[PDB]
Amino acid sequence: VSKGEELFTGVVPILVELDGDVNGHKFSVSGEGEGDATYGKLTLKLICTTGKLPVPWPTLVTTLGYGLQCFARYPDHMKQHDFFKSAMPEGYVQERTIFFKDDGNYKTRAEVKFEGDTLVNRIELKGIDFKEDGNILGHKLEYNYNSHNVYITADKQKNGIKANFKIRHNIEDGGVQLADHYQQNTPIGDGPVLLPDNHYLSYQSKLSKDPNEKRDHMVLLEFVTAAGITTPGWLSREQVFVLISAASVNLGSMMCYSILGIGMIFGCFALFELLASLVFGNYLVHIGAKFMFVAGMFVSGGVTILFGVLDRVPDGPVFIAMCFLVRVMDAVSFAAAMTASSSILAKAFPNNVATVLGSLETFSGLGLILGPPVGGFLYQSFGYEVPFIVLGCVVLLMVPLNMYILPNYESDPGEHSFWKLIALPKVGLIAFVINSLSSCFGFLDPTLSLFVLEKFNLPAGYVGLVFLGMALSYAISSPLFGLLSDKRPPLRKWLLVFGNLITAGCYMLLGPVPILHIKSQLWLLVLILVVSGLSAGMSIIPTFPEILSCAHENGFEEGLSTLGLVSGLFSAMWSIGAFMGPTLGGFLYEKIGFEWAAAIQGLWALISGLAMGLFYLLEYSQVQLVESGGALVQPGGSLRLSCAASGFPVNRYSMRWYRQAPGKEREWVAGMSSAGDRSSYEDSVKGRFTISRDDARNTVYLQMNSLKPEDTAVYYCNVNVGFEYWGQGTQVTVS
Repeated sequence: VSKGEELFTGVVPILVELDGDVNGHKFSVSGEGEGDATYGKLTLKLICTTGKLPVPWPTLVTTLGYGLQCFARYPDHMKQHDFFKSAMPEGYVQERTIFFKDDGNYKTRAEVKFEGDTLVNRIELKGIDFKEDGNILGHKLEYNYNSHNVYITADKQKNGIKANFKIRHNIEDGGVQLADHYQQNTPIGDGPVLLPDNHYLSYQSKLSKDPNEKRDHMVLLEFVTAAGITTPGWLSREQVFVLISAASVNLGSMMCYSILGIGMIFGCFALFELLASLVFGNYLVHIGAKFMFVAGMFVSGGVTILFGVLDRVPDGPVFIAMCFLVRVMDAVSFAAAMTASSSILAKAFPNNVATVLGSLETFSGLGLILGPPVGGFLYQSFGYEVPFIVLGCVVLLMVPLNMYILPNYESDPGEHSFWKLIALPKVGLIAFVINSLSSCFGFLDPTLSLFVLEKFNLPAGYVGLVFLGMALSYAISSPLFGLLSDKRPPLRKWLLVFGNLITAGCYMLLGPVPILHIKSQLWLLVLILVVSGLSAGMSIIPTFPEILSCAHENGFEEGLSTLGLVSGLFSAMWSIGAFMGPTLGGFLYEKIGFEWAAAIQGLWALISGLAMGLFYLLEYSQVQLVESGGALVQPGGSLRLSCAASGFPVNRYSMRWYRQAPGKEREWVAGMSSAGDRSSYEDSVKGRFTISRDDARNTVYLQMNSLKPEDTAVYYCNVNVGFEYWGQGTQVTVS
């Protein structure tokens, strides 16, 4: 890792210029765009100035957009195999030979270098031996480009790298055109360059037309990732430092909450907890996540030190000015700590999101089980003021160690507001889920001790024990359901919608309803409490990656600002639930007992769960393609394969059928256009294969007869609606 990565953290403007001729016809292209190399996202607007440009727009893309190799996202183990960022304080030179099957070739020479802040790619193009009625010069290619893999090897004699890749251009009749790209990259200066090992880059592209351009134009969007080299399988110092910091803050805050665990005060706590969470999660990058984290721990230590001074303060005008201020600073410190820790922990682990928060809640359960014992151990020994000041000493002394260990993540300020994120329906229904669960919990806290002591004559140690058992069940069930949420994202939603329903079931049999006619017994109470903790811990974990993936789907820019907004919403809905729960729960208690109030809370949970079920069975549209028809037949047989696809109209889009023999690569076999009048096949499948469509069933059929034993292969189904979606594949063996 040289200095050249330093320029590429952030958004870079891009100027691209092309001066080319194809068979004597000349064209010139100028373009401007922006690019990000931390995530690897590229956006270019390209305009032709000469006139009607002869060659199609996709076949220029790899000349124009792929030349910005230096905005690739290299993961953490790959950074010692980076060449494009290594030789770019000064630039590089890219030569490329592009062979078209049954046609001519492109020869391109490009120079990529910084001018000031901007990045300039100056490209020269030459084309040889194109048919005037062919695929390229006949404008037969489709405005559609798909995903590919670029293979890079080193070349130590020229101090540069070589690259090979192969590209399929979709043709409107149904065919594909295979372009073989051979690429040579050479640094300009004689500085220290970083020679890499063998690795491949995945390229996902999307072409668009701007709605308000009258000249020739193209909008090119690109996602680039790097892979190929195996991993040790463990964590770098960034992730381990974030884990130690999160464990320390959770253990310290649960010590502070546990060892020391009016109406206007209780209102103002949650009231302004909501407001502080909103303002602090909205303006995350303006203050700083590191500064918010250390300031939150410092202010929480100040609260737990100055908490203990209230016994020395007489009641009067000084008492209200101290207690109001301590309550307000407790609320702001909790909001800041929770928001900053969630943002940093989500940023450090981008893929393993739910698992690490589940492990953090396990550390919270450990805090809960080891708070009151050492609290009583110090209380019986020294008194009531010494444990407070020694815990304040621990929380203050963790801060100077925390300053060096936490990393700095600096990002650009956000542009989308909070009203952009809150104005979605799935966000609102998941918010109602969180609000109902937090209200369940707020009602369940104060009433249970009175109810158990009133019906079964049992002291407060037992209700403390069942609260501890509920939170211990939540601490066990949180990491497992977080792990299952991460490994299978499509089962996230049914891990949520069912779970609240199970919670509703626990609020039916918590107090045995007189409609139900079940005899009261306290083992039923403790069993329903453990099952309720399990269902609540199962529900509370998948809400964070679901809202994060929804915001990433609906155009929120990747960075700390999106995580800050999701964390702020999460804490906001927790605060609204914890405010609305105890108030109406106590009111319905003093009206009509605990027994019907538990049923009312279960009814809110039931309504929220059925709303989730109705929404998730009335919105689902994902483009997946299922394949069927694998069998075995002696040579001479016949067979019919089926590709069933949702999420798009099949009659409006083209369809293709591909074939991978074991040991060989993928080859095109069949293609069907949109109008359904034309089809195209390969030479070895011509006349003995048919492609067909039943658009009422949304199914694409391929019939084969006279099967030679050269067709033993896995068959794939190909559609592209902006990104290509590959099928599942069927194995056909002809022995």
